[PDB]
Amino acid sequence: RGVQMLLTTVGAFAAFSLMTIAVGTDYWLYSRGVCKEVMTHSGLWRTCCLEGNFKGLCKQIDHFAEYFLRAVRASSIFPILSVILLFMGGLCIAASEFYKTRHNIILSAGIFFVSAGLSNIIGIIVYISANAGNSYSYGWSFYFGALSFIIAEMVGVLAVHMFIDRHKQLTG
Amino acid sequence: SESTNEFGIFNSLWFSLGAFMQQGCDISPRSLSGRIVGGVW
Repeated sequence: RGVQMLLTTVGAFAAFSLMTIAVGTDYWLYSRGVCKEVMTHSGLWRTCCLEGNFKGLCKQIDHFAEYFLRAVRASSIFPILSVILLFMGGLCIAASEFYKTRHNIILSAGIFFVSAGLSNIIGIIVYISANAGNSYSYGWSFYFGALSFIIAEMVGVLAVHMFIDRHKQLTG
Repeated sequence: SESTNEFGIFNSLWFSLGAFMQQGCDISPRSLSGRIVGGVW
């Protein structure tokens, strides 16, 4: 109770700024591929060739029972959901310079920090199991999303650590 | 008054580590929303 008033806010800002990078950069996975069998660096929507004449060329990838999991991969929805959740957590804490002492202003944030985390779990597990369909190796955006998760798991704890003593002051 | 219960962050960590290897832990949740996570994990 004190300096934590501000310092606890900071990590969400990094986690959110990191998380958007994985949704667009074509650096999820290294493999061979085709821009027409040369090497390629792989994205969610597309892949791009390197080590050959097609270096810097790209083409889309498309896939239209596990029919619903296929659709979930084709939309790749969960990153957008977790991003929205974490941003709404930030919007919850962003108010805290006004409407102070409501307690709800702090208590309402924790759900977003949990839910974005859990959302990343399913996003990861679906993405890995689908693309697994050999010396392959994970591109750095995987580590970016993992790191975003790692920081996102902090502020859920910090939200309670901030809230609880002010409810205690009303309850004993 | 918060000491009416005790499953704080550190104890809510330690519960998991012992639960993960069958050795268990010195406490376990009383209420349903607490019990159910052990009842899945």
